[PDB]
Amino acid sequence: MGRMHGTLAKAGKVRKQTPKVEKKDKPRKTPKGRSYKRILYNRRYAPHILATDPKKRKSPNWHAGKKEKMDAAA
Amino acid sequence: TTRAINKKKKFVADGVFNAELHSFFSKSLQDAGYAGIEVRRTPTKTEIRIKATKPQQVIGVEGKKHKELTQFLQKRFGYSDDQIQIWAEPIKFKGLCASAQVEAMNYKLLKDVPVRLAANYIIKSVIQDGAKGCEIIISGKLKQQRAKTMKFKQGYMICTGQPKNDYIDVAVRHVFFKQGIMGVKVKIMLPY
Amino acid sequence: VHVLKATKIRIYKQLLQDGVFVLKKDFEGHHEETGVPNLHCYILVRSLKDRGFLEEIFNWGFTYYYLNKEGCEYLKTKLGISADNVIPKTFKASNVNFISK
Amino acid sequence: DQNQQLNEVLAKVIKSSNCQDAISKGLHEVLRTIEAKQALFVCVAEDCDQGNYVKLVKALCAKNEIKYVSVPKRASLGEYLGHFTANAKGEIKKVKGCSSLAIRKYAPEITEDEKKIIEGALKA
Amino acid sequence: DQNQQLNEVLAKVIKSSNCQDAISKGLHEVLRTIEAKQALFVCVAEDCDQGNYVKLVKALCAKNEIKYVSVPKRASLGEYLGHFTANAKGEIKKVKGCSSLAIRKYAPEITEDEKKIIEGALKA
Amino acid sequence: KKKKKKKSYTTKKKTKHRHVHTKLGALAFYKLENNGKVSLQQKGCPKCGPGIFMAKHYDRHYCGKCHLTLKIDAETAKKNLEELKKKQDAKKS
Amino acid sequence: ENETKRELVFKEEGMEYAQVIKMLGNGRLEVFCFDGKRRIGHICGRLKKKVWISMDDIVLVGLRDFQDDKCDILLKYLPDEVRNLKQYGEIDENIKIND
Amino acid sequence: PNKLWRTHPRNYGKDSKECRVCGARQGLITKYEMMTCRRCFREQAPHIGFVKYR
RNA sequence: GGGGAAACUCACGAGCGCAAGACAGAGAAGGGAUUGACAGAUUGAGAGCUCUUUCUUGAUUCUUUGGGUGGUGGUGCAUGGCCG
Ligand SMILES: [Mg+2]
Ligand SMILES: [Mg+2]
Ligand SMILES: [Mg+2]
Ligand SMILES: [Zn+2]
Ligand SMILES: [Zn+2]
Repeated sequence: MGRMHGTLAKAGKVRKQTPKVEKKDKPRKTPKGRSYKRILYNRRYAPHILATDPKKRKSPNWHAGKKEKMDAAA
Repeated sequence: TTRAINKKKKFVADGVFNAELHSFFSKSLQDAGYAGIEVRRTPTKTEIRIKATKPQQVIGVEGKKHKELTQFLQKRFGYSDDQIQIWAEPIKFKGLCASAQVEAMNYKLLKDVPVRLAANYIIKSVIQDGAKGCEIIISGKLKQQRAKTMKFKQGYMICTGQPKNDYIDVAVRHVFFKQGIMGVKVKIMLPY
Repeated sequence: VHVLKATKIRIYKQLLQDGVFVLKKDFEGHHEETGVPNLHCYILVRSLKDRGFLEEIFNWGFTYYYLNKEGCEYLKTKLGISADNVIPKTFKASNVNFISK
Repeated sequence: DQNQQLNEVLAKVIKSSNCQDAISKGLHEVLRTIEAKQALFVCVAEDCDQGNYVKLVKALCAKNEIKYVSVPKRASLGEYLGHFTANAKGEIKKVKGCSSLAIRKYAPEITEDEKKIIEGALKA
Repeated sequence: DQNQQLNEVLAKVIKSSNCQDAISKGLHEVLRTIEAKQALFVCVAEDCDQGNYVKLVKALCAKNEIKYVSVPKRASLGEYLGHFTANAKGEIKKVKGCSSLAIRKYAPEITEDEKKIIEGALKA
Repeated sequence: KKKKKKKSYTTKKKTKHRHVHTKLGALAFYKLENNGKVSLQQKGCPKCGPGIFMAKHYDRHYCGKCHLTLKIDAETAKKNLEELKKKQDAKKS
Repeated sequence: ENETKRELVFKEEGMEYAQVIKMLGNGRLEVFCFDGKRRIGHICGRLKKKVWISMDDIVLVGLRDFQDDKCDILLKYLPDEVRNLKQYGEIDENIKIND
Repeated sequence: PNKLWRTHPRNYGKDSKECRVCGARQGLITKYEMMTCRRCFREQAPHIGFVKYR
């Protein structure tokens, strides 16, 4: 256990260390209000989803990344 | 005659030849299920029968892998072109071949398909092909950084006795992951 | 260490003609067939796999190299005119099937 | 026109003899290659600076026995030899010019008619 | 091939119109030369950076009346104009790239067939 | 178990011979007269002779190819040694 | 006998060398600091695992800005790292290292 | 000028030989001229045709 | 630990040599990248190792910026396999 650089117990350590990563600029925007719950209904409780096997229904966040949105659309 | 060789020293040398071949073929043939090799030796020729599950990949695209292999043995030992012959022979029942099935789960585990499901798939296959019993052992890190060992049995199994060497067929593979080497044995007890 | 031009050419020649190359590990000895000092082979072939024209398999002290289609295209280049004609013994398609019942 | 047949046969010859070991390149190389009477035919770059290079070379071709050719520009020699730094677009940019080239032997893929074409430009 | 006839006639034209005063060079020059309807034909350099230059120029040719040609590289424009820094070996090294060239009038040594060759590349 | 120690320097670092090359120097071998005759003002090697020139170090003639060594009479050797010495004393200062 | 050689680490800014004085418990100790102050140190979660510390050992100590009176035990020095420290001229030559 | 490389005689003793498979010099089995270390042998043994009856 | 080690083995120690630093980008190179080596010193050593000395050699590439080979180096409490 011979790797040590910073003093133990320094206050801001982990937050200061963390690189600043910028929030991605979104093409267009996220609809506010009713329209959003429309969007949700569509991608979640809509007829086609219901028609599929309820035990095989796919969980809402399964994809973090876009490669599986490409695998989902195919 | 070529050289007078010790029947003992010759025969050991023949066995060592055979083993070098088996290591070579299991190593370079790794995609098509490779089971065995049978070597007939004629003053004229050396005939090698490669017993395999997918002969089609032994040949390749119009003898790409075949010609490659044949030439490999040629440069390696030195041989006349009439002196070497390679045949590929199909194993009619893939479910009775271990090395094959272990290659199967090698494959399935590379694609991140879960353990129990894969193990079950192959086991069900093996018994579907009429094998009385089968077992699979997967060892190494599965869950976590601490090593586990998981066994999957179904059907009939013998371990001990001379019958072991007869009815039981075994193969192992090393499987590679970002985390390290995990490893997999398949014991298929054959039918009578 | 210098790998001479004719060395280079000789091995590229044998590659393209055969389509396959084999190397025992010892950097001392010579390559049986082409009769080339092994260090030199190791070097040429090393670069060749490092650019991907060559695919490598290792068995009992012996490294086995087999040529890819990118290979034909490299050897055409360095050997020039001569290689207009040739396709390697590997690339030549076999006309008869070896699978037996 | 530089007579495109001349530059084309020159190009094919210098390439061929480079893919085979028997070309020779450089003022020290061309020197001994001329003197050993190894060089069957030799190429001189016309534009370049030291009066010596051209004088000595032409004089050495004359002073054992060698036929020579005169190329106007050096970058052309470098290009023919396949000395170029190639861009990823397939564009040849950086070219190190040569001065003298000595071809020791000819490659068998040389056409008879091409050789008969060479022989005409070989003066002195 | 860029169609060597196109680049050759382009070269001879840009040279001719430079030896005579009637060529015009530069984004301020080409501007007024286009707008005064003095420019009979205009050349645009494709690779270069400000979206404006190409957009404005092509649009200005369209917006009075002018036919234009598209050259892939700028160093070629500079070379054609005879903007080059020449080495004492007769080697052209430093070349200041151009963007837009406006030819006000044509020099009488222009061949009919060459002009008829130009007219085909003049689109938009 | 044991671990490799941090390295200890005993003796001073050594440098490797670069390759001395006089640029376009190959022209120093030949001289031309008004007739155009080619004159060889170096010495060629009896085994390698047509194109290869030997080396004149003060006391020796040395072939870069066959490593031929031809030792001079000692007087020429001492004279050339003395001269080159007296010249290097000048260039270095 | 020893654990793998790793570079002797110096006092970075915000740390001080220390020598163990007496044992407290709960993984605590009193240390004499070469700052010249006594402090009451706590032992690292790292060190609680690996290196057992005892009396009169020479230790590196990560300090605290706010409470100067407490300090964290960072790392223990092997007697060789110590004799080396004395060599380098970090800590004073008169110090008692016991085996 | 690598001339001195490997120039000490390996003629005989431990360095004259090695396992054909794993290239170990240690505990090599030379007995039928089979040149295989004990571990490697133990592995190849059924492929070489060596049974354990006993 | 096939662990009977004179070299080798061999990881240890003292002193010396090579690159087998691929592959990619930048610059350098054919008017020269680089290899080699008599001989005198030098060295334990006909190691061209170094230094003086030049002659050879002819892209086999050199300097940086990345980066791979290689490692009887660590970790069996990261692991396979094998074995107690
Ligand atoms: Mg012992
Ligand atoms: Mg590694
Ligand atoms: Mg070592
Ligand atoms: Zn000689
Ligand atoms: Zn072994």
